[PDB]
Amino acid sequence: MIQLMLYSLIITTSIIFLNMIHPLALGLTLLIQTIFVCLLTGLMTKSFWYSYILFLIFLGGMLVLFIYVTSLASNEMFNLSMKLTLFSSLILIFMLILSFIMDKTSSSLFLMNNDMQSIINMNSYFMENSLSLNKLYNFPTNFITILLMNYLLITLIVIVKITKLFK
Amino acid sequence: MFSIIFIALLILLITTIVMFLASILSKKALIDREKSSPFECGFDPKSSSRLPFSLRFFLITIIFLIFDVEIALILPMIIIMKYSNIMIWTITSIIFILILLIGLYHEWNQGMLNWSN
Amino acid sequence: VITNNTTLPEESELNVQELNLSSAALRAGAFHLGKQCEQANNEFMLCRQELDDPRACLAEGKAVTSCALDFFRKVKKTCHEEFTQYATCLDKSSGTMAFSHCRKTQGVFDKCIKDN
Amino acid sequence: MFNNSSKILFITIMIIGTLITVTSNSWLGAWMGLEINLLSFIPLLSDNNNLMSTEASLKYFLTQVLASTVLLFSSILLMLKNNMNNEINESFTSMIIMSALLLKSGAAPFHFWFPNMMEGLTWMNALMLMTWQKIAPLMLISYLNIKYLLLISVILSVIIGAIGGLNQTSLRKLMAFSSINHLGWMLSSLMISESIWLIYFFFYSFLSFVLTFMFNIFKLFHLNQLFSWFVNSKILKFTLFMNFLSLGGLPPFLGFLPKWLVIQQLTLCNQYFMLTLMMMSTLITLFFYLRICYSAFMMNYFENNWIMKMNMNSINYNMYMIMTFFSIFGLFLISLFYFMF
Amino acid sequence: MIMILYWSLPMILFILGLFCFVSNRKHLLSMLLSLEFIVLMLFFMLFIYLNMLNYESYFSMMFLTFSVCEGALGLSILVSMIRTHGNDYFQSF
Amino acid sequence: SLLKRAWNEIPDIVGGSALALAGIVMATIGVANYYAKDGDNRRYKLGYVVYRHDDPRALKVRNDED
Amino acid sequence: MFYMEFILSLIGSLLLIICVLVSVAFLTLLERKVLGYIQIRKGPNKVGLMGIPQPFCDAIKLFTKEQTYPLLSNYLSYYISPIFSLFLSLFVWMCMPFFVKLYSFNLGGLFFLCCTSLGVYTVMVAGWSSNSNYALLGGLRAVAQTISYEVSLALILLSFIFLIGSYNMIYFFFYQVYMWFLIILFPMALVWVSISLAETNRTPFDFAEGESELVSGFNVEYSSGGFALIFMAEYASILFMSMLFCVIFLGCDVFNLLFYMKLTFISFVFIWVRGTLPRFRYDKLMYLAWKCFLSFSLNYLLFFIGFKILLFSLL
Amino acid sequence: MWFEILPGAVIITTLLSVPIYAMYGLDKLMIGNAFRRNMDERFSRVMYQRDFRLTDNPYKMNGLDAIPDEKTN
Amino acid sequence: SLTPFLRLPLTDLTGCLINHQTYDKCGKFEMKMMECFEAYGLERGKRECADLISDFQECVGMQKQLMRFHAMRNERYKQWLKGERKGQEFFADPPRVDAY
Repeated sequence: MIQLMLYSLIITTSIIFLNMIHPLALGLTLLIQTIFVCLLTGLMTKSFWYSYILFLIFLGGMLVLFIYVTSLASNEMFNLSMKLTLFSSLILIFMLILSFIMDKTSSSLFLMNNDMQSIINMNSYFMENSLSLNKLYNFPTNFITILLMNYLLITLIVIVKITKLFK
Repeated sequence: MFSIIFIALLILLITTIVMFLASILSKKALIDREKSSPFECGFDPKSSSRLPFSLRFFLITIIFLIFDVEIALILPMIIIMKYSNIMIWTITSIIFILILLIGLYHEWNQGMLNWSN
Repeated sequence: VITNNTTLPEESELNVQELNLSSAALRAGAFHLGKQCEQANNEFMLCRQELDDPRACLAEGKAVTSCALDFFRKVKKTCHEEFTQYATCLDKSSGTMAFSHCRKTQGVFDKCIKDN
Repeated sequence: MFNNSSKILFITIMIIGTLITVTSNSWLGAWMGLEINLLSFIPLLSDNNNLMSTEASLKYFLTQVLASTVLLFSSILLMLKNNMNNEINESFTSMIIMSALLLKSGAAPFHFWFPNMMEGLTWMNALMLMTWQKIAPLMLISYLNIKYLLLISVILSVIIGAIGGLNQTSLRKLMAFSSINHLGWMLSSLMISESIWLIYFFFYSFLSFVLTFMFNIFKLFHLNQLFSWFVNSKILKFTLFMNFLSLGGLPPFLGFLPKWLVIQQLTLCNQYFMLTLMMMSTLITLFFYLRICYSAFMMNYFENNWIMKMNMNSINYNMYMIMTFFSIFGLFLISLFYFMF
Repeated sequence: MIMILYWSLPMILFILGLFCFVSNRKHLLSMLLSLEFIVLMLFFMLFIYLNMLNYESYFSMMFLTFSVCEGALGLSILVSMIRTHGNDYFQSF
Repeated sequence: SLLKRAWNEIPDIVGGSALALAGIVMATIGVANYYAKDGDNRRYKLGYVVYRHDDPRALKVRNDED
Repeated sequence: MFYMEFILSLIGSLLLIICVLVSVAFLTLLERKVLGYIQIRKGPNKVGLMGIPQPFCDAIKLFTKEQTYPLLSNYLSYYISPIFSLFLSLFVWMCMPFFVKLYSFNLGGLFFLCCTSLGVYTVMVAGWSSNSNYALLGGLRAVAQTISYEVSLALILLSFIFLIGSYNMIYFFFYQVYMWFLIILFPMALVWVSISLAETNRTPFDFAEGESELVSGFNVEYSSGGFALIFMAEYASILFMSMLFCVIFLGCDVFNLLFYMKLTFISFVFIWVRGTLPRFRYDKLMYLAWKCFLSFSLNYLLFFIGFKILLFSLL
Repeated sequence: MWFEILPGAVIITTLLSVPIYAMYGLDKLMIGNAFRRNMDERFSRVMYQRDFRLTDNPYKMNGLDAIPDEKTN
Repeated sequence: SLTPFLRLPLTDLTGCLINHQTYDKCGKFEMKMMECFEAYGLERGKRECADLISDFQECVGMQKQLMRFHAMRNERYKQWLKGERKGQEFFADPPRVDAY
């Protein structure tokens, strides 16, 4: 089933992550991890709003730095090993068959997706992000957003102070 | 979602099958020492050719991240505008954009893209 | 959370008739049903709003479903073809079930109600 | 505010970030403030003019970042399994939060980064890390209430904190070891009470502030430099250097006033054994300070020849030796302090 | 056990991240990438908690905004460091 | 001088800037118009709002048309 | 019933995939013909009957052509990027709006931002796999172009998003039910053409693949089958943007042939630019991205936010 | 002459017109209606549950005849 | 919530940072608690909020309730493993989807 399969894929990729040493191979590994984690948090959330968000910030923009500066390339390309792939396939499958075996429900989270809320709940019949993101802007908990944007402004003042060492 | 997930898996599988198929459809040739060299307009490639990483492109992409995150902050304004208190939503959003402009215009007078190098 | 000391209703108390109607069925007869029976609903889910314990609201809930049942039995007797057509539009016409695509049938169904 | 105008900016952002922590209501808010501190401080520490500054930067960042990572993580666990910021009791949920904070402030077993730092840091940059980058993690340690971990920290907060100081010849590393020992006193003091801890840190801030602020003035970086630093009379060479003994807090130097306060309240808690150990090590702290003061107690040494005059900033020198004079005759102000009751 | 069935996977990944953070790597890039994986896991623990909470959910942005800044600072000091020494290689340390 | 100088150098920014000033002014006009009608006893309410008779909200419910 | 729902959802996805692929492969001819008449040429009219099967002919050539794989061990990594790019260019379609429910896909605008973002990784790793400084410069220039424009692309979206009052794309139809939306946001249309043109890397913003400056940019070290996939991926991209231009500005009338007339005209317009404009410089484009578009988008954001506040005031 | 271009554009616009009419035809034939009930909102979903549970096929809507025929009293 | 020592004007940003109470069933329990914490401080209150902390924790934490289920279903499986439950009896009837 999707949820625990997604655990399994994250476990397998994590084992891949701790083995790989080529920087691209690691950075590639992060990329897959991010899709998986976005999928997983989405499932247990009220909706996928935050998943789309952190996708485009974390992965879409910010992993570009990591791959780009890790374009050192090692001066040479991968020597891919079909063995860790086969073990990855092998470990995936019997984890997957166990996933078919494991208890259908109890092996699932308990969080309350929009569907898993009760019918009577008059609040749930609004736009899915309306009531969640309300107090990010409504007082008196919105000034912290102002702190975020100025933090980012200051972050740029810092980057031009570190990235401007005589060139 | 998983309807989307399955469709993407199906497409990707069909995609790799097509490229896998073309890999057998295309005739093979005995490999050649020179057929597998980097293309440098027909004159021998130099030493490793790994480009220098002393440059600005990370700096531009860092500007991307700052504005990319700031974009994240302002995305939800569409929905909350019907619910949030109007003063706070009004002023709060307005100062976001205002600070952005002032950062931009202050930064033009800085002119940071017109680097000496 | 519930325990054997707690109080619950009787099976018979719960066993009352329900609508069995489709989405298009209800959403078609919505408006002319809303004003006929709103006191039922109003006091019904008012007590639900203020007080959440459903054990007491069972009586008024039975009233609500009965009142709606009564209206549609009147619809069944009086205007069948008009109402059914309006229902058939309201679903066949769109996957969002919006009133803004078969108002002509909505008008004629209103005519029949105006006559009855 | 060392060279550029941006020094003022990052200091300001740093202050706000750390002030968030001390005023933070929930662990998450405190974590938020801590990271803002992490931002604001790296550029000051990572001067672009030299090299050594930059290496200190990776180590500081690469350490603090992990500290914040673990801190927030352990916060979630505590504030999951207890579903409340103030757990009913201190369990394994909470020791990790201290271990985060202890590393962040550079406490006993988690200190090795801290000496390696000093090589890179210049004086006031070091100073600023010495004083202010230890407030927030300590004030949080206040909220955490695991006796035994603090106790092991206090035990080991002087042993290494003094034994290493015996060995160092670079003033940068000595200040590191000097503070780790003093940090031993704060940690014990915070296990006892907070008002006294507040006082003791302040006097430590004052004392460390004046100390390194003259070392910045004359740019004395090595014991040889201290022996060689020209002074017209070789008397103010000695009057100024009393403060090196105010480090040990020997009664007529005003460092005694805080150490007395901590000792009084600590023994009132009846942890007599702990006092003995810290106070045994205090002598080793004062030991290498005399090792420093061989330069000035005796007079008229052998000196270099080329120097004829010695000069320094008006502002720094004018501020500096007002702070010194207080370090000389501070006690008689016994009345002026009313925060001990 | 609640944690063993629910908060276990986040633990196992988080610890594995730290060990890779203290392993042996030619340069520090593998380290930065290691802590970056940890951030994703850090987000994972954070979100499942914020999901316990009806609307406190929005705190994701606060954590995300801060976390990316750490990475940017991380790349900042590294890239300036290659430029200084012509390399930021652990042999230089 | 500066007036034509900018309007000759950076026409898009001048045009954009005039747009921004236009928007904020009418935005303030929007807020003012909003609170002329008190803007909070809104005509149409999300969910199913009900009030017992005499409730201060009930005393306030708009009896208008839309 | 329920499984009726799922079966159809998969049929529609599959059916759309074959159509969009065959369309773009067949569309390539329309570029070759149309550009042929912009220039005073006659364009392909040789094969088949009036060069109709020209693009099928092209595919047969490529798949027959061998795969001159680069240096020994790169086989996979060089064979990955074309897959991972054509995949995005297709799968981005599934969010496109229908009245006839294909999906209930909300946050469609976000998903647009995400897919349009992921193009950077494909091009960059493609150049990296190639391992040829020509290919590498192309990737970097390609990366910089795409990444820079996304900033403006996001804020531009928000203007429309506010003007429609949700992230669900479908509401573009309801709000355009009376009068088209180009005639309201004319300057945005020109900017949006440029943004879309930058994303698909066509000219005047042709730095990524380009010619006469880089041999083919990242594409230079690509053999047949990989090249065919990249080339198809780009044209699936150029069509999709043409669709998005149509659904935003020009009616969103999915169940009206005139919408498909509009698709062709816009995709034609892309070519109409291809044969007219010259190319930009690196720096001049970055000025145009940050110093011109970002300012532009922010003003309209601050303009329309007030307008909708005033609109909300009125009702 | 310019009909030369029409073959292409006519073909492309035709191919892109297909899928919707494919969706419509397959729906109105193979479900009973041309439109699949959109499920973006909580209320639409629960109504979909209500329909899907009253009969296996929501699209096989139950008219007013589903009401009990009569009550004796 | 752990008490900021200084309580300066910049507790005013993060104190209401993220609140349990609003639109939460547990929020009612939070108020039942947090009033007492205000009454008895943070140390005597932590002593004398036995029921308040128990239920407040239980509502959000779901520890007691959820673990009751886990043992409850394990025990169903355990009898199946002993063979008491066969292909039919192994599960109960399905709640009507329109419930809960």
